[PDB]
Amino acid sequence: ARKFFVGGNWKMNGSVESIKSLVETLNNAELDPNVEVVIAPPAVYLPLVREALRKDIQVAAQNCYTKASGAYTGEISAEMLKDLGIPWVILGHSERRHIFGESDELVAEKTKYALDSGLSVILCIGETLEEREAGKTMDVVARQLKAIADKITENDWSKVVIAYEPVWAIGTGKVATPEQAQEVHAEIRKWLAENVSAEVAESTRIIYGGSVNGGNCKELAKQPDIDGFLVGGASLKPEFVDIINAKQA
Amino acid sequence: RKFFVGGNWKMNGSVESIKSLVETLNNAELDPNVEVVIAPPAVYLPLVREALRKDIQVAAQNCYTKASGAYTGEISAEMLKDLGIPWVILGHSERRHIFGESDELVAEKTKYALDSGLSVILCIGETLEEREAGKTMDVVARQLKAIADKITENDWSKVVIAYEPVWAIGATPEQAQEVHAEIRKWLAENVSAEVAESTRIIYGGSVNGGNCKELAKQPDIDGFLVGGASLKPEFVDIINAKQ
Ligand SMILES: [F-]
Repeated sequence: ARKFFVGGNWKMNGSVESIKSLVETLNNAELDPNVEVVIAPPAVYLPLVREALRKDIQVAAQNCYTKASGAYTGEISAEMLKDLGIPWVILGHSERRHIFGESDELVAEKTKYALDSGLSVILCIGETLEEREAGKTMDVVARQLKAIADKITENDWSKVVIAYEPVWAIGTGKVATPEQAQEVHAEIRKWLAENVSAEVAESTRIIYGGSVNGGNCKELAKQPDIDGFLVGGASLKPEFVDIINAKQA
Repeated sequence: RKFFVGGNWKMNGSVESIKSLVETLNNAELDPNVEVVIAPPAVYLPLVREALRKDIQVAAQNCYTKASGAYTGEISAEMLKDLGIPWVILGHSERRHIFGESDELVAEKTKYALDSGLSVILCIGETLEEREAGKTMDVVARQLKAIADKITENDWSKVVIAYEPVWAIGATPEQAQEVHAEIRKWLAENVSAEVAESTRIIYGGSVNGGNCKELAKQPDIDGFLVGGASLKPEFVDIINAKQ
């Protein structure tokens, strides 16, 4: 059975004081023991969070670059994350693909290097509104996944979690139903079965990275191919605890 | 103008290597007349700020445009303020040319960092292709004009301009002095004579122990933005160039 996986992406949010309050709430919370939980603070707070946070929750960077070291002002490497005991990195987030123009190949290079440097990867994919209305949801996610598949080995996939972002329902005012999210997750899993292997399709957690809150997380978690969440704003809030507990009665 | 030496570590550092670099700096004898700033990777900013001698200030290598928001992978100037990091490098050639930061984006970051109380090492400079097309003066003018349109005359007192001869990346002192003079003339004709007289213009080409004193001697070179040598004990020799 695929272990349920709940990631919290703080994005560009946090102070020493607000992070201390957020971490205290998580440290005091009663958490579903079969859920794998990962928190992604801004890079400058990664040591602070890793030192204060309960050890059953792991820490993620929100991005890294493609080499171990070099002349790349403003970039961090997977070796640095490993050095600091940061076992996870988010790569290919739609904000980085769109705002910062990260190419499919760049996301694939970053993924391969992070895997080879010992990290696990939350790999983000998803189609825009124009792509969805033009009928290209599956062409887009197949293309975004093929770029990684072409660079990483079959065994490399064991340390990958795929986050589906319905970019078409982020900032557009549209709302994705659990039914619509389930349909894409099932299409992602079949892409894995037919283009990577039976094992990778059965083992890879595909988590939903659309709008997730206390009000909708239980209905979303019940969908057969939704293995958890990549949560945005709600990961800054106490209801993140409820989202972690989405599979509990 | 007070001599200014910046050390840009770029994507380099580990806990153990930074511990040796910082202890070397803490043991060094530094020219008291020199303002020294060092810029580690973002994940090491707390570690460095805690361990480093307080007379060397710490800089981030980049930041974004707003206090907070939905910008996965980005750091805010408010976070730097929160962590006691008083400086930031903006517009480094690697950010402009590899990661595609536009002159307008660098300006937005500069105005936001200054409004947030930080000082800014503002990097400018032209590529080989630009210099071959005779665009040296045009490029530094457009890069500077983007910032000058957005910030006030007084905002310039917390800006240090770093000129990078990107064209030489892959480099004589006379060639450096020539551009520094043009940059200062641009400030005088587009900002004020006082900003021009007051603003440090530091040289951000390949700096090491051999060229420090010759470059420091040039009338319009006010210090250095040091790359690879900033990881080495020789960084101390560079800080003491006017001695
Ligand atoms: F530099």
